[PDB]
Amino acid sequence: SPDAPTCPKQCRRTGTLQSNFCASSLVVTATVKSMVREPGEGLAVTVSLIGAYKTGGLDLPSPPTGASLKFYVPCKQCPPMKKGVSYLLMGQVEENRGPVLPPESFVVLHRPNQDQILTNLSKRKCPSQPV
Repeated sequence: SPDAPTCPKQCRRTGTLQSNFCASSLVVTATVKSMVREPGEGLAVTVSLIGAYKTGGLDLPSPPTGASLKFYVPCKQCPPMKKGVSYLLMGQVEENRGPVLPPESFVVLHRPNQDQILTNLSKRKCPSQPV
């Protein structure tokens, strides 16, 4: 979504896990291999795809998860992450640049409970059905 403005001072997260999973156009789990500086207040995180749940913009290869990516973070301040640790990345995709991880991304360390939840969230439809 190439409608992420200048990096705000906000360095915090909001909403529920379900809320944010259904908001995010990209939902995956990975371990940070490396971190490299990027344009503006940005930072890239190099990862090796530990799991995937929603990838509605990546033409992932024939074999699933077990490939490398660079998540573009336009804010080095937050959401908090670390080199050499495992995380849950809920962000968006750019069908031009690969995965993007804007400041409205839900990032927390990878847990088995969370994994089993997001897997069930991809199986079930997002519970938000209006008229």
